[PDB]
Amino acid sequence: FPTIPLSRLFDNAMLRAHRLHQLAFDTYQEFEEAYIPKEQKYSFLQNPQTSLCFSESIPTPSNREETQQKSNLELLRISLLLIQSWLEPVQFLRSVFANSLVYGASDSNVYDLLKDLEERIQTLMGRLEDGSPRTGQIFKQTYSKFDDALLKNYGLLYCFRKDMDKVETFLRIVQCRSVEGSCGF
Amino acid sequence: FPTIPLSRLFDNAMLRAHRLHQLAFDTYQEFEEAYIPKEQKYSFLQNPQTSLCFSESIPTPSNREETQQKSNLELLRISLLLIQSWLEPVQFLRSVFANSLVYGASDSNVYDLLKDLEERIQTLMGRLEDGSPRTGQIFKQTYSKFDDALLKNYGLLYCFRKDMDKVETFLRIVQCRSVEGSCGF
Amino acid sequence: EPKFTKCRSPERETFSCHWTDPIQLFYTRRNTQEWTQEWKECPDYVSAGENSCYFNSSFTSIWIPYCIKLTSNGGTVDEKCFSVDEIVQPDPPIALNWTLLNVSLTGIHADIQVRWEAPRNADIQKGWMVLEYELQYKEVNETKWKMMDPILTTSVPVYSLKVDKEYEVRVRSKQRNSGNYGEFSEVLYVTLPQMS
Amino acid sequence: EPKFTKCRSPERETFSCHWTDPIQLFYTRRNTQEWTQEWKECPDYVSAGENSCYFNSSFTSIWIPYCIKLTSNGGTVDEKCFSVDEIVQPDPPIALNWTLLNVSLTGIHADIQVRWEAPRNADIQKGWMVLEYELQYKEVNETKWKMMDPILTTSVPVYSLKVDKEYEVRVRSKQRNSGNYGEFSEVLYVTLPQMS
Repeated sequence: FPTIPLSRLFDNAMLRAHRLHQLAFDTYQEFEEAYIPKEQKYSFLQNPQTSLCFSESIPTPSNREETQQKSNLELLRISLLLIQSWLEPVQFLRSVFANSLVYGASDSNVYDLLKDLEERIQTLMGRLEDGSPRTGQIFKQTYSKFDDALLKNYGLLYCFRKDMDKVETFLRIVQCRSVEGSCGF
Repeated sequence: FPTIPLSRLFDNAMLRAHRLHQLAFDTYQEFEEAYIPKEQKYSFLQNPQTSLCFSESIPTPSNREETQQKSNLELLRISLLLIQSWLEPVQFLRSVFANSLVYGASDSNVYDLLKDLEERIQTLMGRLEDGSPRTGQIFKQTYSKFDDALLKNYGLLYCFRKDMDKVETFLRIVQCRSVEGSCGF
Repeated sequence: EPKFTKCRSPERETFSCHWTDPIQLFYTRRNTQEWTQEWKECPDYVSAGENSCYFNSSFTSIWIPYCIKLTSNGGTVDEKCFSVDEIVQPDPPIALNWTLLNVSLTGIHADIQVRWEAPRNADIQKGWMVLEYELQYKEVNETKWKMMDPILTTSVPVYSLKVDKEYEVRVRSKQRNSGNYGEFSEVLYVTLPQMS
Repeated sequence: EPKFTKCRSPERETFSCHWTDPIQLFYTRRNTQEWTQEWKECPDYVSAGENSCYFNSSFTSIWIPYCIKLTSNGGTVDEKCFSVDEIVQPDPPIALNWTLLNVSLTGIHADIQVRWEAPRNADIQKGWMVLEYELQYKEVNETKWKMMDPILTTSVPVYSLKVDKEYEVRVRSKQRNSGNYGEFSEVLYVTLPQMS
């Protein structure tokens, strides 16, 4: 037989990721402009001993071009992983979320939101498995793990947001070139 | 200097004609299905001594193709005329209109609606005068004049409608090819 | 006795008459003052199918009256008189599509935008035809259609769709200032993202 | 003392920083573990204008941190640290258009449909950028703007426009999940048919 349209699995994955991201983004924004002035931002960033995140060991691309030469499987392997990496860590952010003012910010609500999207991607990997040789290094790599507070937290918030954008961006690069007319005219 | 956009004179002429037509059409429909069964329709039509209208002496085209090779001026000369022809005759229909059930049916309301659109076209002739040699026969011809009741009336109603469609159709053929993007994509 | 069923003009450029089940049909059109009416038989009993006669562009004219009749042995089973212009009934718009217009946060509700194209035979690019369209939609498991006022463009939003259900959408055209509405388009099934 | 004014990325592909009025600027980006940061000077003080430095695609990367500073004789007038991804601010949509959606009979009111295109540099065709747009309109002789919720498509209707007046319309974009909104588009003046 041929193959069933994936435009429902994508619309359902792409909503979920877009949500995780919209959550990540707003909580960061909130935290940052209460306990982190430009002062602490640059210091933090200037010190990879704070600006560097655990999820930077699973090699992602860094610009349209390099990313637009990544086989579908590949892109979906990377996003599967970033999602898994944040599976435990989110545990922490918990209060921050359930202490924020975003309708939907909560440790649980997010964990489930991550376990949900996680299953969604594997499924597309099985189906939307677009040629791409399932034999490579990123394919052989498991996810990533995590080890004052104010900083520590804003550090995680920095990376959650950084990463959720990666995930949400890699999916759409798959969506557009797999479900025609979806990023239409 | 160059020339000012005609997309407002056209939107204003094309609304007016579309109205006259929508008036003509509906009153006909109404009259016809009260005092004229298929019986009388075919008889009438079969007899040009009833089916023929005065406004058929000013030579109009009769199919897309023949009409799409009519110079702008030309098309606008013909429509100017059909509008003028119906200037007096409408006098009659008066009751029919002010006896109908169409919000806007009335002898006066229509006369003015005809005197209005009439001025509108001459103006476009002056402006939208698109090359076209103002020297020809239709250009040398004035309009047309008019001489039981049930029939007589439905005969006029038949022609008003027939003609208002001609007018409204010739304008748009001018609109589209003169105001770009107006019949868009 | 074969009787006329329908005559329709999809684009005001050509027309065809059909009937119910040798039956032949004759035509005549007012070629000017009185009728030339040398009653000619159908010029095409094939192009349009069984029990049909096809009048292409060269046998077609607008605003000029036509008379028609399908004879039989010692017969005349149906006489018909009309005029092409008042017999238009354009084809269904096609290439229907939809996409989220506004992601409704919690779920429950959602807004989308349906889009389509004018059927291919209608000269709307140059003025021969102006078209109004009408769209209708409903949840797949209900028989009553939600009707929407006729818009003049090839796209429009349909708001408040409950996300917890599948809907269907169909549209149909009609040249302005003519009673016709051809057939509806192919149905467009709408399934939303839901849950997030 | 020249201080930074703005850094913006129109399409997440290249960026440029500008400042107020020799001032030179230096940059360094986290090339992996720690910074290579051999502080390099601006690679282009021209492409983007006066008091600007242009970073094309080859000096551009997303999700990798950047630090910048414009030095002077015995100086450092402004230090800045950011990351390209959080500095996007797309160009204004363009090619605005409108047409009647529904002829409001009596007049008084009218509904139209505004349309436009995504700016040319944003790769929305292949996924690099998703864009939300925002449109606003008002009668030409009033200063307050009517604001409309952000739609996700390049067209939308604006209803109940009073026909007895001229209106104006403008739209602006912003990539999803980023605070930016570039400049508004060129204004679109709306004049309706009126009277019939």
